[PDB]
Amino acid sequence: SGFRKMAFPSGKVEGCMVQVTCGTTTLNGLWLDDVVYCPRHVINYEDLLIRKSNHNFLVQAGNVQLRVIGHSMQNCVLKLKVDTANPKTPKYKFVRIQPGQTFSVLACYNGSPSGVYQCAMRPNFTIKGSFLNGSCGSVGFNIDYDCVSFCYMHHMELPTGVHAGTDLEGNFYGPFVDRQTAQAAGTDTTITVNVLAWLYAAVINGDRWFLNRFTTTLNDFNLVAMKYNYEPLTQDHVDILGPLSAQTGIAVLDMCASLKELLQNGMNGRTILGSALLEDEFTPFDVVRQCSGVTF
Amino acid sequence: SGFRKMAFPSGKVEGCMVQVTCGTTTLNGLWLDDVVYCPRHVICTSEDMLNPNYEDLLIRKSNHNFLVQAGNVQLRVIGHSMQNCVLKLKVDTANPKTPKYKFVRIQPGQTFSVLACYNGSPSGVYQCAMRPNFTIKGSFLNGSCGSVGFNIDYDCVSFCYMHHMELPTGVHAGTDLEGNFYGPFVDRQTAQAAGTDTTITVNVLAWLYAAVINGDRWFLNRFTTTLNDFNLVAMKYNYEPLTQDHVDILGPLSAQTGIAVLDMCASLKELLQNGMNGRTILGSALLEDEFTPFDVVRQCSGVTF
Ligand SMILES: O=C(CN1Cc2ccc(Cl)cc2[C@H](C(=O)Nc2cncc3ccccc23)C1)NC1CC1
Ligand SMILES: [Cl-]
Repeated sequence: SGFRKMAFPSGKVEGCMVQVTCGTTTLNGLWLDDVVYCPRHVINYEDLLIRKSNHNFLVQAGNVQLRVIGHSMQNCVLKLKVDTANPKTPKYKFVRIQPGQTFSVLACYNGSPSGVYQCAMRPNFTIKGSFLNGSCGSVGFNIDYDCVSFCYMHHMELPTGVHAGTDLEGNFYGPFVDRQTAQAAGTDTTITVNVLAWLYAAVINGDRWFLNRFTTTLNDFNLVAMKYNYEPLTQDHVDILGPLSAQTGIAVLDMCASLKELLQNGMNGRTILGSALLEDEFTPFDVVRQCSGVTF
Repeated sequence: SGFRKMAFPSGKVEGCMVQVTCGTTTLNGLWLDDVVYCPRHVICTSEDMLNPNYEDLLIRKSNHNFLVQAGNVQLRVIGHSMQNCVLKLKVDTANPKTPKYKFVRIQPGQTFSVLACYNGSPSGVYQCAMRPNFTIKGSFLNGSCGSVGFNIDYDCVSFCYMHHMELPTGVHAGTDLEGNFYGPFVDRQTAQAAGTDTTITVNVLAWLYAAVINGDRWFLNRFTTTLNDFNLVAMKYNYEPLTQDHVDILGPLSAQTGIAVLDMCASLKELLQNGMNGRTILGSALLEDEFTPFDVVRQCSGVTF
């Protein structure tokens, strides 16, 4: 029993965190094999980079100084070729995630991991994270068996306190650029498929007060959801919720009729899984993994 | 900016997780140096759980009855002893990944990270607090027994909890690493229930100071309160009594924001009376109590917004 926001074990990622210093700027880097990946703002980026030599970049892995032997740029990410391969390099892939997908964040300062937390890529491409100055280069990841899938690298904080960053190939999530300008996060929406998954997790944990005898159509549900700034629910979302629907005996459009009633009437002093708000940072797969016991 | 429930990086603890099998039971163990620590109920059948005599069950076992697995490698048990509700298995190999560590017993209200495991394999990490009723609201399934709670302040791992059982309400009970249970619980399948839980007042206050640090003051008022009057109101909402120690502990956060502890206590009184009226505090519609004054100072900036 119990339902917590759970992050993946961070150990395989801790063994890759390094400190990168270029002049007066100090941020975090990801050391995989003989390459260190970090935000390019550590340094017209081609004009700034052409003026630098390998020794201008100071890379620290624990107490050991790594020697930079080459450097190149890929989108908004700087790739520093080092003389030593990381002996703690795990099996890994670079993956780009979609909004609504969740991931673990290992928050670092001066190449030292300080905390781990779980979060989701919002529909507006921002992440509601917890980062202070020096956190740049902290990474987001998922684990599938023994393989680490790197999906995010922190670049900046927006004026509303939310965060923006890139995939590990330097491509930003959202319409953001890596520089000081007037940029704001778009209006956010609720990840509907995630709220439904969390309602199924509540039923699995013995919370059924919100269930009713009604069912609805996908069209009618989307007309109501659009009015409460909820993401449209697609047929793919309904298919993805199939296993949870079969496990609890509550059809997806049966659970949508419960969500519609919670949206129009509220919770009325009651909570779901200890929460007074409808939770959207647990995907269908997270619910199945936390209520099954998948290990790494 | 931002305020998340943050767990400590789990790597130092992952390198200590092993699988312990005794007969038909399989649970998790903590391998530190040449000793593997695990719940003593690993020597029990489901039948034994009603009235188990652990001394009688243990005297009938030999070293080769305990199977310990560290990854793909089988560890050989060379000794065994019981310390309260934990079984200590002496192994022939010291753990090369043993970090710097201490065994610490925590008090209710204290927080810690939990590395949830099954078959000696870590599957997830989360942050939680020791409730005033000595239970933990965790997320554990069958096979999680032996999963551990810890803090990693500086480079040292402080082990404070080992999971032993789930109570009928879905909450969890366990011991410190010396086998002493937190709360009036026994590793016996007995009619035992968690006492009425209360809100950790000093933690809610700390979290209200964290909201003021991150720029939110809508909940503040012009009133103050005596400590006694605050506790008379707090007891009516099932909040833990706030002691003079709690007020002293909140000293640095009070000095950083310019809001006296008893003035923040007055805001808490008013929040309990009125609710949030459609507003949230740090993205929450409920008053949060699983962040200590020490966690707030650790996570939040030193400069107030
Ligand atoms: O199904 C049982 C059998 N349990 C009896 C029992 C009695 C005393 C002691 Cl110390 C341990 C135990 C085990 C125990 O409580 N294990 C577990 C731990 N953590 C989370 C769980 C989640 C689901 C199932 C078992 C869990 C086995 N009871 C549980 C109340 C559902
Ligand atoms: Cl303590």
